[PDB]
Amino acid sequence: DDFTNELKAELDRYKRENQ
Amino acid sequence: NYEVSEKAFLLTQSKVSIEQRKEAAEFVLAKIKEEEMAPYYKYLCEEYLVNNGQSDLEHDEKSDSLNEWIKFDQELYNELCKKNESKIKELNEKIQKLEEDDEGELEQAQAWINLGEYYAQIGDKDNAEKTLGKSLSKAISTGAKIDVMLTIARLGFFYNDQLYVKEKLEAVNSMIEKGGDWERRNRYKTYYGIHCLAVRNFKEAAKLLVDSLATFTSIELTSYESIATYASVTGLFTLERTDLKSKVIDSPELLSLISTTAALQSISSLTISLYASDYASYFPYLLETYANVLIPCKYLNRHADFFVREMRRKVYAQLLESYKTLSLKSMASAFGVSVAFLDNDLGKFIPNKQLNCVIDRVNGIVETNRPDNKNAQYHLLVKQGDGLLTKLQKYGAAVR
Amino acid sequence: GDELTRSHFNALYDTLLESNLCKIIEPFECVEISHISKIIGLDTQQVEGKLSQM
Amino acid sequence: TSILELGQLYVTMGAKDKLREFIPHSTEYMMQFAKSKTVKVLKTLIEKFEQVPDSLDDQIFVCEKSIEFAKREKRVFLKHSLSIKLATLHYQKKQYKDSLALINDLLREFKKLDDKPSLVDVHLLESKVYHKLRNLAKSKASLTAARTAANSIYCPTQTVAE
Amino acid sequence: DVGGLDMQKQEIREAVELPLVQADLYEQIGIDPPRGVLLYGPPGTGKTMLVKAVANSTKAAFIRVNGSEFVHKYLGEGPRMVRDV
Amino acid sequence: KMNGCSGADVKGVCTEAGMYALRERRIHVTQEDFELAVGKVMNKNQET
Repeated sequence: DDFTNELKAELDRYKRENQ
Repeated sequence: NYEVSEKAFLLTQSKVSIEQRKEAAEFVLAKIKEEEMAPYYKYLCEEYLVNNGQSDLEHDEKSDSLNEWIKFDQELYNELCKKNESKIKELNEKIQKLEEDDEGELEQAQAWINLGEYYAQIGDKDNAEKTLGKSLSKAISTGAKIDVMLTIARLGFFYNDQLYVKEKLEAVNSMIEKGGDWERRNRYKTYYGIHCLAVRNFKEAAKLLVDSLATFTSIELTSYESIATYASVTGLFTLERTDLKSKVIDSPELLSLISTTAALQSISSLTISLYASDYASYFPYLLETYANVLIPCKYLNRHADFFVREMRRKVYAQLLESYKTLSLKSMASAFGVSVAFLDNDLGKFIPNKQLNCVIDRVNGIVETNRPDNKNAQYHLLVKQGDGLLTKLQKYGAAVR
Repeated sequence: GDELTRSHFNALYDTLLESNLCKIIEPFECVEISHISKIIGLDTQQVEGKLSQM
Repeated sequence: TSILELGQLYVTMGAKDKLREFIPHSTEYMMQFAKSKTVKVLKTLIEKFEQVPDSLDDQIFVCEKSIEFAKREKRVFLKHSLSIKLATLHYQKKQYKDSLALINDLLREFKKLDDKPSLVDVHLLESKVYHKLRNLAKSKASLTAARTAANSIYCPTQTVAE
Repeated sequence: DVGGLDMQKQEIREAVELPLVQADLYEQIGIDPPRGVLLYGPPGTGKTMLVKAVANSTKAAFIRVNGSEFVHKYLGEGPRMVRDV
Repeated sequence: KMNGCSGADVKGVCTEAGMYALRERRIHVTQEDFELAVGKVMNKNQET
């Protein structure tokens, strides 16, 4: 649902911006 | 009547700010003083429960709410009788004298309609349709036809009923077909696209909405910013990018509509990113479109996940047509998503035969399957050709 | 600095690009993208982005 | 005439803070000179702000100040001069919404109740409002109406070329 | 093809191209389009050739009729052709 | 305000009144556009 798509999008942003 | 149904709808679901419920309560308290909202005011506890729906001092006694203004009291009970005497008891005595004196014809029919509109605000729909049905026989031209259709049109927006409304609106419009101007026809046209969101007609909703003007505001029936979100979100999902360039992204009114308010986030954030093929910032626009548009709106909250899930499937089709192959490392990383997130979305799309694509594991190359000269005669001609022959054999095999 | 001049900048950007791409597309296709970027003189992602949009 | 030379030197030398309060003090001089006719003196004083660069705060404050004094009696018919200036200064402010709400209320007063040729200056500024709005339906409509009536009347070289 | 005709060009577009392209604008407003237009001025100079240019954008059949035509010694044929055309 | 206008002169104002509002693309003609259209229809006979 919306909880699955929103969670995976925010968790990847923290890792991508740190690379 | 729609101003209360729009603000009080935020009371149903608020996942972020509590002040959104108190701010929307200020608009509700102001309107209930001028007009009696008792049918919808009582419908508040009959719509959504386990939030504010348990608080009543009359029919059912429980206290759980974030809003204490929705419970009956001695003040609203006395005001309910005051509005019932002035709009019904005082007006019907004057109309009763006009019936015996035989004053006018359409004036008495219009007086019954204005009186019938008051029964809708008292909470009695039996006498509202009874006085409306008696004035329906007196309707001939478009003078009394607009007022009759206006009462039934309120039943859809105010009572949120999609069943008995459209059936009555179509019967009144089909009886005598004139339409007056194009704005009086919008009442049948706008509600048509709105009703398509209840039964999930998808592209059928935007047929009359895209051609509709962006300045249309019905006030009590609908607001300016509410109808702006219906035509922007549904029209973007219907017309493909071929029709978006000559209609949506370039329009005299639509370019003027996006600058009026920032609550759209459809024809600007989603359209430009789709036209420029920028997938880096396109993903967070879907979250803002879901939270700040789909959720607060009434009919746009029914689908929920059916927006983002379907819109993400079609935006990949625009990329697959512009390249034969792609890069899995660029799609699953550089665009702002992860590897497991990309396989979850494309996991359900492939077996449904909604698109033709080639996904690579070891090589990590996303390849597009292009039918070339096959087009629509490859799998569609056999499926639709023989599929309709199965429907032809239904009545021919069993006879009667 | 001028908003109207910037609006016509992308028009002139695609005008000179369409004339340069027409010289590439007119002969036979299936040539390396890196060789295409050397003739245009821009980034590979920029050449692939503007060409795929057209 | 001496005030015209002083107001130009105040904004250049940095005295424009004092000049904005000196303009409304001329109301006592307007009750006599040229039998009222304040519209000539005050419009030129505001025109001095165009040549010498000045912020939009002092330009708007003067137009909304002297109008509240006894000069309103002369500004009854000719108010269109100060009304266009308010919407003109909103262009550099990059806010076309406050100017559009005024014009919508002003347009009812421009039909044969004040000035026939002044429509050209109104539709020209109105075309600049819808220019940033990216609306080609209203811009082509207002500009055509001003250019059509431009054959019967005459506009200055700066207006015709614009 | 000839400049300075914007005065006449705006009149032709409204009386020719407007009713031909979008016919729904008249039903929404409640008005009907005119059935013709009268042109006053010298022919052949920015006028006659401009009329032939209308069929280019409108993609319509152009009927060339001269006032010196339908000359005959009989009767009834001339007035019949006006209804037939 | 009409001068020498017959029944057909008023009938022709309807088409002219809808052209000013069509440039702005509005089906409702404002009161400002009526007098501007009537003044043009009345001057058709007196033009030049």
